[PDB]
Amino acid sequence: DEVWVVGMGIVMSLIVLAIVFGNVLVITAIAKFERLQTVTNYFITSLACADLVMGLAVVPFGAAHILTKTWTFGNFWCEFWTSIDVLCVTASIETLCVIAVDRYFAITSPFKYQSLLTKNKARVIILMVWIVSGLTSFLPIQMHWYRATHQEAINCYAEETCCDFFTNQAYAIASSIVSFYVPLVIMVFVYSRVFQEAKRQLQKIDKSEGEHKALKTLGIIMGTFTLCWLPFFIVNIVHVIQDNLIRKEVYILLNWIGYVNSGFNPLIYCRSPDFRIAFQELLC
Ligand SMILES: CN[C@@H]1CCc2c(ccc(O)c2O)[C@H]1O
Repeated sequence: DEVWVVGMGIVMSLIVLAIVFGNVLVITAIAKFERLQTVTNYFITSLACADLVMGLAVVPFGAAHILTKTWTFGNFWCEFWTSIDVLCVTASIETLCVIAVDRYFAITSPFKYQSLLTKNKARVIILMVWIVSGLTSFLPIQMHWYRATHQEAINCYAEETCCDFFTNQAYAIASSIVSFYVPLVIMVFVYSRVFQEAKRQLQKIDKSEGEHKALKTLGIIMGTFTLCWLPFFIVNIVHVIQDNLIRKEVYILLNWIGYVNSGFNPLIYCRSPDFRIAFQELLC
């Protein structure tokens, strides 16, 4: 019906607009002002770059493919799109992992933070993260190593309209392990100790002078990442392990839920008063 196609297009355009506007302002504010060029603001720059690439490339063409129902572009041009999707998702999650580790290294070892993070080490860390993300998205896909053998997969591969995702078991497990689960475990172990230290400091202060803030901040941090990406990475292995228990539509919906996370990062991370002033003088 014409109601559905017009109605969904508005949402799929608002998502792109929100992502682009949110992720361009942070980059502009960091670049144009010498106050915010901190060693810990480069990771946010990399995260914003990944989110911007997602907004410019991943979302609009997927929306057009869904609305039109046929991939009018060539067969070559959409393997590039799939590789871009995987690369951007991996580089976005691993950047959050790196930010968490950097935050951990500053509280438990206050006397060594300035002498163990340096502007030279940040570049190396970012380059390693992006390289690791790049050797799990372009190399294994454009070499045609992930393709399945079942009849539907080949019958759809041999058509210039088909670009639906059919993946092998080993790739489906390895990609998920590299992208999500190891960063999830690392982030959990990192963020438990920060809460423990906050509790210790509060208890130490209370005795001498005589915590909703810690729970609220950690909830905002870890209830938007464990709720947006976890449901997808549980079915990403399930639909491969056991026959066809998972429908294609549920897979697609849980995938598009994960793209929305790219539009929330500036709100979660760029809330400091310095960022507020920087945004205020950029506009208005
Ligand atoms: C086209 N959508 C892709 C399909 C599979 C996949 C995604 C993201 C990270 C991964 O590690 C994946 O294996 C999704 O963004």
